[PDB]
Amino acid sequence: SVLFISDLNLEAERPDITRAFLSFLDERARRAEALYILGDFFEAWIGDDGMDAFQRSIAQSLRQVADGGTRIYLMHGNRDFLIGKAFCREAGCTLLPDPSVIDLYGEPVLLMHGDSLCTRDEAYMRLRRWLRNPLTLWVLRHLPLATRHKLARKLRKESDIIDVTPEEVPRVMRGHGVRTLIHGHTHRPAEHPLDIDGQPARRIVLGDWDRQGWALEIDANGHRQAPFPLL
Ligand SMILES: [Mn+2]
Repeated sequence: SVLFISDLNLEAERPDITRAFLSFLDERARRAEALYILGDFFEAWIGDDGMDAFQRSIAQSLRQVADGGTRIYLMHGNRDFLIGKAFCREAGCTLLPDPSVIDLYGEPVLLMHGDSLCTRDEAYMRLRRWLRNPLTLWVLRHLPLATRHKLARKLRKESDIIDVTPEEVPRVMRGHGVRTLIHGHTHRPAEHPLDIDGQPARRIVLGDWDRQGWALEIDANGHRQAPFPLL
């Protein structure tokens, strides 16, 4: 089977989420064929060169699972879009761009964090366009680490989750040639049927781990998303 998770927002001061995640790795990810993490895995990320003990311990826990043979794919979210190849190398995972189309038991399936669909938040979209400009990424990777912390504090202060724009879903799905989309970000776990030019399709939204854990599990026969307690 394959597992999909997102929006864990891992951080040292949330040891309940961490414990839930490491137990999920031991009891479920180890036995799966693949694990996909669709963004906002960490609550924030200043860059791989800023990793602390907590973040390194998470990489080491992923690496145990990858060494066991489970394929781990990590996609950026908006909170942790600076995660780099050095982190992924420690963790044994593959960085997946947003968007990516994967083959899922023979079906092409679109994966995204989801915030790119939330086009009605105009302010959010302006910030996102600045943050992902290649020139901004160039300058950020040339900023000293202490200055990146100063910027992160500034952005945190100068700033509830606006949901996806309905018409964007069929537009992007048709553009990638898929009838199944999986994303996170909106904190509204659900499966949405829809139409694409008269044809049925489906959008699956992953749950966030603030109050309970979540996982979507898929195999050739079916799929299910269900929560589980943090404690
Ligand atoms: Mn997000």
